[PDB]
Amino acid sequence: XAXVXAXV
Amino acid sequence: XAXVXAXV
DNA sequence: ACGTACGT
DNA sequence: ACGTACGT
Ligand SMILES: *C(=O)c1cnc2ccccc2n1
Ligand SMILES: *C(=O)c1cnc2ccccc2n1
Ligand SMILES: *C(=O)c1cnc2ccccc2n1
Ligand SMILES: *C(=O)c1cnc2ccccc2n1
Ligand SMILES: [Mn+2]
Ligand SMILES: [Mn+2]
Repeated sequence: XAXVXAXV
Repeated sequence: XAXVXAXV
């Protein structure tokens, strides 16, 4: 759920 | 992510 | 269930 | 002169 590199 | 010239 | 982020 | 960055 976090988006820092994918943002699921 | 390394920073040795840009640091991203 | 998911990888993005640069230049001296 | 090289890899760090999170939870809905
Ligand atoms: C977001 O909160 C989140 C948490 N755990 C994960 C595990 C695997 C893929 C994506 C995920 N996203
Ligand atoms: C994004 O591509 C990405 C990859 N790995 C991680 C590990 C820990 C926190 C955040 C991350 N983000
Ligand atoms: C940092 O770990 C890192 C890794 N690969 C990259 C590629 C392109 C721009 C920035 C990057 N940063
Ligand atoms: C910084 O500007 C920079 C440019 N190219 C590189 C190549 C290899 C290692 C580190 C680098 N840093
Ligand atoms: Mn991963
Ligand atoms: Mn987790």
